[PDB]
Amino acid sequence: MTNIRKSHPLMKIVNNAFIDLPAPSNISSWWNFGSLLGICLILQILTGLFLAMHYTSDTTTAFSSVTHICRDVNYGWIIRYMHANGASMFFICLYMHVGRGLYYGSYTFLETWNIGVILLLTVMATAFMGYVLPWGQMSFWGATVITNLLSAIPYIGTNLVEWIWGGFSVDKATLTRFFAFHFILPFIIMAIAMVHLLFLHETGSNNPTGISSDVDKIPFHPYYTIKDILGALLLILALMLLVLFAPDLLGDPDNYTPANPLNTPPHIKPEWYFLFAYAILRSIPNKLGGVLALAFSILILALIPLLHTSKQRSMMFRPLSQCLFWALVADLLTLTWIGGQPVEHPYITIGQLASVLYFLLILVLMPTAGTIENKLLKW
Amino acid sequence: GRQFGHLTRVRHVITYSLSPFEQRAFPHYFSKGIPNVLRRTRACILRVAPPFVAFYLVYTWGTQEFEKSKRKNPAAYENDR
Amino acid sequence: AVSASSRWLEGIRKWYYNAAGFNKLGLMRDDTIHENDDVKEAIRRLPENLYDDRVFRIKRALDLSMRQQILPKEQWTKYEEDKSYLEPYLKEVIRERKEREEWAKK
Amino acid sequence: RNWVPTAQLWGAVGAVGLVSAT
Amino acid sequence: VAPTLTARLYSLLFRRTSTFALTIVVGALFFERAFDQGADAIYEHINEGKLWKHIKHKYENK
Amino acid sequence: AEPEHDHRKRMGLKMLLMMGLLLPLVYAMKRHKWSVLKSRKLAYRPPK
Amino acid sequence: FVLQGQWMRLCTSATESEVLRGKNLLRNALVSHLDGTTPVCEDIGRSLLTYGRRIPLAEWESRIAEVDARVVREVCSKYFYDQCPAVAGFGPIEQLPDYNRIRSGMFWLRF
Ligand code: HEM
Ligand code: HEM
Repeated sequence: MTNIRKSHPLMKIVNNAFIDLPAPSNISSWWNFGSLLGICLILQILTGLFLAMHYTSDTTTAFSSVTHICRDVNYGWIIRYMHANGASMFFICLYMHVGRGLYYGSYTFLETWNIGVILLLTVMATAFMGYVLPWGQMSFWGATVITNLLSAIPYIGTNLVEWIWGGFSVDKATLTRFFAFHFILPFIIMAIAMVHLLFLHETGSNNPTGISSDVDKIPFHPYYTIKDILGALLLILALMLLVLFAPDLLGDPDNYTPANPLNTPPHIKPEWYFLFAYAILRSIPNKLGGVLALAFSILILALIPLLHTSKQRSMMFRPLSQCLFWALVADLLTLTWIGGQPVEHPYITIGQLASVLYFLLILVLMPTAGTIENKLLKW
Repeated sequence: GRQFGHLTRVRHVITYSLSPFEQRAFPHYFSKGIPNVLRRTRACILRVAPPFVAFYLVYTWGTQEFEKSKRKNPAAYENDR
Repeated sequence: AVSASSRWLEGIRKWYYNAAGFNKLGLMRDDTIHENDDVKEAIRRLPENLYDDRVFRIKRALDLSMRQQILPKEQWTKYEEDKSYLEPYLKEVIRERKEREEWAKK
Repeated sequence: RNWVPTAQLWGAVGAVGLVSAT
Repeated sequence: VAPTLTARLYSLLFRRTSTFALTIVVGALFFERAFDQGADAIYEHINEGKLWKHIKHKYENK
Repeated sequence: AEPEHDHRKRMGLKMLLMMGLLLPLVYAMKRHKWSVLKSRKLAYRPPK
Repeated sequence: FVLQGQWMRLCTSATESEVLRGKNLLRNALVSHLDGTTPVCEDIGRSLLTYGRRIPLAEWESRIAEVDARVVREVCSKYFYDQCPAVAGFGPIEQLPDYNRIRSGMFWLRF
């Protein structure tokens, strides 16, 4: 080699991971979420830093500071809204990435998947703290309710909850901590994302068919750079449509009411992204049984691999699998609906059956369906 | 490790391709899609559609009840008596 | 005592077969397995014809999945022709493994 | 060679870019 | 014969990427201005007299 | 409650028009390149 | 990479020295082939269906001599620069560039 820019600098060779990388030809449009997933995280960061550049992390000011951001600071209003709606997109994308892992069995990539779960839980921590940042009625009561949930742990819990908060309630100390954690988390996240990339770069992508495509590879640059760009255009279009014409639409919580430490959230609930878990949680009478089964909703993901039963890592050729896959998605939809529901009979009995359904689908139904399909094919 | 010349072995396969500039990006824009979009949607629909349909019934019923039981403030037990 | 019941599974089997669309894509069951360690070895034991043939068919089918087009009704794999050509190869591979595992107890 | 011409258009571009952009 | 509008455009401006960039730089400029002018107008037409622009008359210089 | 109500909706106008020019353009770009692959035809000729 | 790269650098960066040497070479290839009776027959026969009846042999050196490096560079760009190459290979081609890569190999933004 001489004057082959890419290999010359060693650092620049490391970037050919986005150009000369063998990329499956056939490849649904559900493969852009990965790339979108990463634009999201840069978008937040950017935007964020800017918000952090005029935000104050105190009980007295926080709401004011937010409020100042979207009134007297130039373009501080979109940036903030862009930031808030950003985080809806980052989750919307997130669930698309996973739906695909589930469906095409990308999670066959044992190690890559694991880091995916880690990533997924790491964004969840960040979205849970930042919401607290503005210090609105919704944020103030959900932070209390969720961290106190933790006090379900028998021996420690209680002491714990207090250390997290840094007091007996959620006053200054608490708020200042979330700011710092919110801040550095995403930088920690970016390292992970990159380790995630690292492991996948050893095996390549999977595809609709569910068969090796080494016989059919394609240079990433020519194709997929255009595809990614277009997907980003579509991504940005959804974010701005929502930011510019439906600002809070998606932001269910109307609570732009500074948090008064003794009031009534009629129906307090995490934002959309966490309703599944919430629902899941209420269905249990006992509070410790709810937390464990709150944790398991999300962690279940780390066992999928070990639940895979078929010989076709691709659900694509497997109809009974497809049907339950979709169900669980609609079950999951149903669970999010419960999330905004009053605590009552109708919603309780429904949510209860939906939780059962949800673990049944992942724990027992699908696996059986796997074997059945394999027997039908005489495999 | 090199990814491009070490992926696999292929023997006896000829492929024929043309340049972008001699070609058109959008051949039968709508006459291909329509029937392709139609044909795969109709093979999706059965597999896909159902569980969402069901969620909609559950939604509908489920909210009905609620508004009744609660709105029907007399529902549980009557007035006269 | 299977005369009625196991002469009728062929009907669900047949129904299932074409239900899973690989059918349509020019592919064959053998060519749909998950490529793991046993399967790999097995594939590596295929004679040139057999093996070049799987390569062409996945080359045809992935071509199609890229373009979202199904092959012609004329040109589709027919259940009655179930070349389980990997099965032979695959079995031993497994057979050799199990032995190797078993010999390793004590 | 062709560098002057090309460096001249490249210099133009940066110029108009700043001017406008900025 | 003459070159299609495109071919003319092509051989005048796109052969050399230096010219191609230049073009883009200048069109990025010209385009902003018409877009805004047009787009703004459009918008302001839809809310006739709703916006201060339309209403500054009432309390202005007597 | 929302001072930015008017700016915002004007912006929405400019973001919609713009995006109505970039979505169709960039789709083109995408078919320009891909065309090579989508137009491609195969042929298998064993010695066999 | 190196090939197309030599094409490109030819239509944008030809140096008089370089063309000058390639000039001379041509002279020689085109004189030396004409040693012997059979070669000379061919030139004559073919030359009359090709270029018609002419025997441009002596003109050549004149024509060849008209080549200032600018001549060689503008001539070069008509055919090469942004033209769609026609490609053919016979495996193992697994590493043979994608058509789009070959193509963009015909212009010079970088590489
Ligand atoms: C990367 C993952 C991130 C997620 C999921 C995320 C999400 C959020 C959410 C949901 C809010 C609440 C805003 C509201 O609804 O009012 C918020 C606020 C905030 N975020 Fe982020 N953010 C992320 C990254 C960052 C980064 C990297 C920074 C700075 C380095 C940052 C700084 C802030 C600040 C200062 C606020 C408070 C002001 C406001 O409410 O807008 N965030 N974030
Ligand atoms: C910060 C969050 C994440 C980022 C930045 C990210 C980024 C990416 C990127 C860029 C790709 C390559 C393109 C693609 O395959 O779509 C990818 C693939 C993948 N991701 Fe992630 N991802 C994230 C979250 C997750 C999560 C939560 C999971 C699972 C829990 C996951 C599992 C996977 C798997 C299994 C693949 C490869 C599947 C295949 O292509 O065969 N990722 N990811």
